[PDB]
Amino acid sequence: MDNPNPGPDGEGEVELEKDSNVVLTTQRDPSTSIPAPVSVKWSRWTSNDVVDDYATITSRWYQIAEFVWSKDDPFDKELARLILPRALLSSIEANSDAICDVPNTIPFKVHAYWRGDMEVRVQINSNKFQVGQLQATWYYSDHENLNISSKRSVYGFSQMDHALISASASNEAKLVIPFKHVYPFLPTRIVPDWTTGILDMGALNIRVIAPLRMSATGPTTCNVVVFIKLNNSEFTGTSSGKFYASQIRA
Amino acid sequence: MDNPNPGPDGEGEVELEKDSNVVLTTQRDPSTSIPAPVSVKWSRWTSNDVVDDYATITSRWYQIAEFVWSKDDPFDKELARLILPRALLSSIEANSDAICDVPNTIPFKVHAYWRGDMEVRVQINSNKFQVGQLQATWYYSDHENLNISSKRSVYGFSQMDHALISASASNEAKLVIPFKHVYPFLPTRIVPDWTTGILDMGALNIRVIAPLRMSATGPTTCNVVVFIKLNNSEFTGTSSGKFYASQIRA
Amino acid sequence: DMTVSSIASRYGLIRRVQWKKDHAKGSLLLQLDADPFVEQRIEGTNPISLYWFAPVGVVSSMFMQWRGSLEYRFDIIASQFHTGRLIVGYVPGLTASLQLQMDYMKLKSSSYVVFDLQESNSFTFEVPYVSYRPWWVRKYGGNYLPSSTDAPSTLFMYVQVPLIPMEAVSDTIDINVYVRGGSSFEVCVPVQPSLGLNWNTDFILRNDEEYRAKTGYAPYYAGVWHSFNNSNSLVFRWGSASDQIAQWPTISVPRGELAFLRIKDGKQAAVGTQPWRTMVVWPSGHGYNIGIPTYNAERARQLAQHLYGGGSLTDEKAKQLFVPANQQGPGKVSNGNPVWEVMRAPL
Repeated sequence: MDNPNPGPDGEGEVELEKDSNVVLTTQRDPSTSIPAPVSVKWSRWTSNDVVDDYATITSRWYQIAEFVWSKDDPFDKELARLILPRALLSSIEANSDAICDVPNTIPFKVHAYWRGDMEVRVQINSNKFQVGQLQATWYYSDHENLNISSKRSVYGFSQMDHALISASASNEAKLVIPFKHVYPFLPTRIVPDWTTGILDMGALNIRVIAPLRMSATGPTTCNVVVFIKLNNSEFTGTSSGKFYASQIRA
Repeated sequence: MDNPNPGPDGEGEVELEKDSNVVLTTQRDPSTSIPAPVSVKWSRWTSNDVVDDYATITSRWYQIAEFVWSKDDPFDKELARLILPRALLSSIEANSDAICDVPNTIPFKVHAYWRGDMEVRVQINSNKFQVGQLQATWYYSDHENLNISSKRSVYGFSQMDHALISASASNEAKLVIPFKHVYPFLPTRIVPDWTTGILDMGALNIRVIAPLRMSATGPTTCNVVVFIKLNNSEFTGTSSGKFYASQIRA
Repeated sequence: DMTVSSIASRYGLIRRVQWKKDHAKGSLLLQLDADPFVEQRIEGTNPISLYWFAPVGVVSSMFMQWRGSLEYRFDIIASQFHTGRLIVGYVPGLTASLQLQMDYMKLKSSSYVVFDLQESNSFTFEVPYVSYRPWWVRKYGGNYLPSSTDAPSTLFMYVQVPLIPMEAVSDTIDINVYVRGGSSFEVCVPVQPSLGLNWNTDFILRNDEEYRAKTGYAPYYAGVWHSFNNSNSLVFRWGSASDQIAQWPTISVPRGELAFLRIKDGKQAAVGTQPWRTMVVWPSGHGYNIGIPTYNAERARQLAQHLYGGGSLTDEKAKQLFVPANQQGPGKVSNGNPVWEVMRAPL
């Protein structure tokens, strides 16, 4: 079946992802990447306090990153290497804004410990005349590894669970990332231990496998949007906001 | 039945009110004061957005006030005249602390409009040798009335729904205060209207009907604790925290 | 009935707080640690100080991890004519510096409880267990200094409402505090005990690395020095003349630790108003290390918490731990250069 019928509305389907007071669309189905099974709820294990999450409020879609994709970028050059708990907060905090100001962060302010699966969209608007390729990959503990520069390479992450994005026919990388840390919970700020590496479950990272191969005088620049949903969460550990921690640098 | 049996534990019952991650007790049943019927949920009327409240977090018991009760206080002298939405926030904000810091306020920071019944405890620790009396009274719209100084009197509030507290056999005033404003919702900060009188559903006020009548050299001072539960709520209206409003003065 | 549970169910005393009417509306009574390894120092006398521990203290002194829920019985000895209100809140995530900067208001932010007392003296608060870790490793790891991780959190007992006592019952009142494993204090894995005997409280000092003043600086009494807080505090001197300050050997301490001194025999210590059995050693800037006598071991530790915490000597925080010069007393010299032993603790 192939009859093209673009009316006053150029025809084509648009799948949407609402899902909680925010609707974000994608005109092209994503290339998913599921690195692990869905995480069970270990609140009834580690902590016996206010055991809950926040539905309509922390299970939304906030923006955490956005960047540029150009012909200048050589073969393996990561556009982002963003930590995943974590840079949800660390993006907003360095936006000359506070964590307290946004609805998808506020319990991190009050509550001490967090556990939950993650959802991520790597949406880009590239043109059909751009011949490039990216790869969004996940690593459940990047900073803990010593020589991960060895792994920090397009070759290395192809070896593992990832998603693929090609400039033409742009395209989205779905990226379901459930919770798998060593300890079942994460600490939102400084704690009797975890005096650093606060709220870090691993980093995402997008490098390049094919530069934007542009014709003579073709459009140079491109762009990426990183979105994140925090579903299936649990926030036990009620603590005043003066105990909080404005996350570390990029 | 009257056999006194105070063992190593001086005997006597202690009723408790947990209720959500905080337990507060009262060794003497309260004198309740219900001014109105329970409020229905008008979220499915005024606003079609994220329709929810916050259970274990805003349905707790935070302290908003505390003060002194002495022989010097003449007949009708209000110890507090505290606004009720409102001073839950206005107490903490003037404590050189932020609203964002405490779990029982954080949705007020993000969310624009609020509706909900209120619960209040006026607990005091007075001694059995103190012969005084207070009265905690509620008024669903105090600031809206022009000559309410006329009403601002121990005589006037006895005319209406209130609770009674006597120094001896101290004693608690339960004070269930459901939502009854003119408009079914309250605005958490400045809004296209309500440019002032932000988040005000009425004020509570405790005056004196009987001073602490103390014997020669008897204990002079006393004290009151005001607690507040915000149950049966609803917080529709998601807004960034830079739109927020640090409440007005005492 | 020889169960780890059987033991962690008896209620052993651990603290005694004196509550008074003078206690302000905003005031704390104890800020003791919410973990089985909660101590109670007993006075005297030998170097290593003895400690009191609940049955839920002796175990898991044998185990590595515990993960349990605990509870505290606050026995409040009070008449029916005493009324007040106490708070108690388990706030997880209490680091070092953040243990202060803590009011009774921000405690009301975490799981907390308020108690009314007229004709009902005591009450029992069950301590919640909030961690990122399933089980919880030893706070005291013996015998190994850096192999010991702090407690997951702590509870406080503020005065929500000051006490109002009628003229025929006293205004100060004792608050005895007991501690036992709660409904589910668990215990994980047997390892080296962190607690010792009480039978023979000796330690043959190896080898023979006994800490004592450099050869020639003996005897030595507590005195003052114009170069040490402008003669406002006590420091060990080996003479009464110009700049005769006791020079002490340098103590090589690995990072993450602190050091101070407790003498072996109190019958050989320098004398002022009391035997200066405890001291701290730090460089003097005038090209050596000086022996600074302290009141007790706690005040010697707290000084090491501030000098090894990257501090100076001319800070007010340290100079309030220095012993005043009116404590110099008759100024008895020591019994030669008696043995001190170097204590160690993480910071």
